[PDB]
Amino acid sequence: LLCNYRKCRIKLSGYAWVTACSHIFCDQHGSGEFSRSPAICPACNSTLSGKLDIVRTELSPSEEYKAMVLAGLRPEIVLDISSRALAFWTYQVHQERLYQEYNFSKAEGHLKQMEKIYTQQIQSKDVELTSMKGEVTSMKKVLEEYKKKFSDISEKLMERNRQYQKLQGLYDSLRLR
Amino acid sequence: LLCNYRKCRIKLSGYAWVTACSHIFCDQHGSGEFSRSPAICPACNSTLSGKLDIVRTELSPSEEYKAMVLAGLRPEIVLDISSRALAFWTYQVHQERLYQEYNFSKAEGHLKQMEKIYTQQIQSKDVELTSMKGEVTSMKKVLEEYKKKFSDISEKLMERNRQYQKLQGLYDSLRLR
Amino acid sequence: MLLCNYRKCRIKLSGYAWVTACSHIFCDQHGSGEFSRSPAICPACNSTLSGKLDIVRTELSPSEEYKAMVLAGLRPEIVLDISSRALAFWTYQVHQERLYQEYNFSKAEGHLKQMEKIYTQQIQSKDVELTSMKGEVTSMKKVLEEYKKKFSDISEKLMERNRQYQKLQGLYDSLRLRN
Amino acid sequence: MLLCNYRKCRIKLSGYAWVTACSHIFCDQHGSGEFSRSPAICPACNSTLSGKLDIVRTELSPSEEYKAMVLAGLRPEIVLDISSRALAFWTYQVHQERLYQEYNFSKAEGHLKQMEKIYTQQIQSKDVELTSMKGEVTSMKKVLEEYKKKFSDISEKLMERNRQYQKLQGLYDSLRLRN
Ligand SMILES: [Zn+2]
Ligand SMILES: [Zn+2]
Ligand SMILES: [Zn+2]
Ligand SMILES: [Zn+2]
Ligand SMILES: [Zn+2]
Ligand SMILES: [Zn+2]
Ligand SMILES: [Zn+2]
Ligand SMILES: [Zn+2]
Repeated sequence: LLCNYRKCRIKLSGYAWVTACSHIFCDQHGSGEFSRSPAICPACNSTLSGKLDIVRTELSPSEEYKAMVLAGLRPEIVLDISSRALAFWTYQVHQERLYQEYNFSKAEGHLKQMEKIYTQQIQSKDVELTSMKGEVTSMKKVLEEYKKKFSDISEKLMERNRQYQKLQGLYDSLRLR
Repeated sequence: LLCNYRKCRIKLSGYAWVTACSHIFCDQHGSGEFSRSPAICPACNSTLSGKLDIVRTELSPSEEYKAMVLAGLRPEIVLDISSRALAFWTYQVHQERLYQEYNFSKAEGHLKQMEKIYTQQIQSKDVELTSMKGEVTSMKKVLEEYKKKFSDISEKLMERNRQYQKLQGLYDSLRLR
Repeated sequence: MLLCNYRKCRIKLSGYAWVTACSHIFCDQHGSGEFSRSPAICPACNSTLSGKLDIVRTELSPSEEYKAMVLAGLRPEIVLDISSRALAFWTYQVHQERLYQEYNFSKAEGHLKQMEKIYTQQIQSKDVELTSMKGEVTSMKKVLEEYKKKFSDISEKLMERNRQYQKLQGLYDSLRLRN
Repeated sequence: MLLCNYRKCRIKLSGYAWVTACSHIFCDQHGSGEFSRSPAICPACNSTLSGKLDIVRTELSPSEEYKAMVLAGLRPEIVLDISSRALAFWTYQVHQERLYQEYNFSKAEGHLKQMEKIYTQQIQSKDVELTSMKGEVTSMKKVLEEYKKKFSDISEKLMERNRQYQKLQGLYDSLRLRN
């Protein structure tokens, strides 16, 4: 068994506090909670007021106690008590199973949300890369055109140089005369 | 159930005293015997010294007690307790059956002794009857013998009378003389 | 521990037994004779059993493997329910035996008290016959004493007659002597 | 409520199931297939089963008549022993199911943490690619400015050379004027 206090859920050995609302708590939490005049079950918040609604029970009873607790009772009474005890145990097992299923469901939900956040950033990261790739291609095309303009300007510069040199020779020839 | 005190053997309801030696007693006998520091079980004379060797148990437990006495225990423990309680009940039933068989045997023994005495008194009186009948037969034999003697005496009487008459006639004849 | 519910059998049941939905159990011989028919009549209470499960041929000392597997896999609620019904059958059989024994004890006590009345009355009767014989013996004694007294008186009369005859003889003899 | 002990089935068991002496239960389909073999091996624990009562096809929803009659006639000690073994089987199935669930939860937690590590590494890769694009964008801007500024400077030198050509042309015209 495990403590039905949500923050403890520790394996129960020795002394435990059992409630009429089918809950069981460890010795420390049971003593602290079920010794107060206002007694509220920490699990289901049920208002327990009766004397037998709360019992401090040993989970490993001695041989003599087991041999004498139900001695003298009719078989119907013994069967009824055994039925109620096993009903308590099955309820505790069912609650533990539901708690584990809930935790597994929470883990699956966390994984799906994590995948959603990651995929949202995937699509964001791909768009930034594609946008930068498009900008780089546009700028490289502009650089290609400007280099072509550079080739034309250098050709005009060399052509002007040769025409300038031709005028140099004509000027020098007329100056010498 | 019945009180294991021999002189009580009353149906047990409400409160009873149960022993580790598989015996149960009524409230009055249980309290009286189990208030002694030197307390010995009246049924089997077992030396009881332990705490759980003596329990005052309610034979009609409340619903809340039945739902909480074994609440929290493992199914194996509950099975063990139920097994020992049913073992106690079967032992008590078996002892009651043996007691009833013992009472039937005692009744059979009393009947056989009753026939035994009755037959003896018949035989004694039958011999008395036979002795009286034998005496009566002897009386009848004596009666017949005396009747025969009476007849003989009557014959002697008539013979004497006739002789007396004949001598009377002779006397009368000599009277004429 | 159990007994055949047939009234004239009441034999201890071991090995195979036949259990009925009528809360009755019989030995193998009674069950085989009666519980092989499609319509089943309970030998104890004559109830008409017709269902398949109304009659079961069960071993009373089951093997360990059978005990471990017959209810294996069933939920605890089902197992408790089956145990409760099985114990209900056992208590019903125990109650029947207990009531039968108590009724027999009551019958024995009534027979015992009737025998006490019968024996005492027969003893009182036998005392009457003893008194009857005693009265007869007294009557015989009285009659015999009466006859003895009658004989004694007649004998006395006879002897007196004898003395009278002797006296007459003497008178006659003296009378003869005179003449 | 129970589940087939075959690992690839684990289906909720209702109606008929196959129970083993080694404390395992399987669905009708897997039980029929496995336990029709002469070499029949329990798929859960690989135990070699050979006995008769090691294999039972049990109904998980027994009729009321069956529940009232299956254990009828047995002693209370026998019924208690059967109940103990049946509850022992149920607790074993619950314990094995609990261990399986705990193992799967541990595996799920480990896989979840591994996916978080993998996702962060993939994000780290994309951040590296983003920095690579940042570096090339800076390179394009540096190339753009350097090339255009050098291109503009060469154009300015061309215009200065053209104006110097005009100056020489004017001086040549003046030299022509004098002659
Ligand atoms: Zn706690
Ligand atoms: Zn509660
Ligand atoms: Zn008493
Ligand atoms: Zn005792
Ligand atoms: Zn019947
Ligand atoms: Zn019979
Ligand atoms: Zn399966
Ligand atoms: Zn197995």
